Amino acid sequence: RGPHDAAIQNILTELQNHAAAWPFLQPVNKEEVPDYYDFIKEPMDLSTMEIKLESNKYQKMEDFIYDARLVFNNCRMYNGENTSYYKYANRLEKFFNNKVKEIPEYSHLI
Amino acid sequence: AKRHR
Repeated sequence: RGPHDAAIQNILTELQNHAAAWPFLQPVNKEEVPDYYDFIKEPMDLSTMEIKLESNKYQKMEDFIYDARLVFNNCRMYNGENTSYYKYANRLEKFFNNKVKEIPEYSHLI
Repeated sequence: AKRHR
C-alpha cells in the first residue's frame, strides 16, 4: 500500500460521513447552478477526491490536502459569507484540520 | 438555491 493510502482513505471516509459534507459529496450540478464553472476554475468535491485516491493520484499527502482546500475555498469564493454553504465549508474545514493535525506525521501540513 | 455572491 501507498505510504499515505490508509491515512487518506480514513480521513476521506470521515469527511464524507460528516454532518457538513452533504453540499460537497458530488460535483456541483451546472443545470442547478448555471454560472458555477464560469467562476470556479479548479472545481473539486469528495467523490472526485475518492476517485483520485482509488486511481493512485495521491502519492503526496500534499495533493490530497490541496484538493480538500479547493472544496472549502472554492465554496467560500462562490457563496456569500452569510449563506449556509459558507457555514458548512467552515465547519468541514475545522474538522478536516483537526483530523489531519492529530496524525503526528502530517501535523507540519496544517 | 446556491448562487454567486
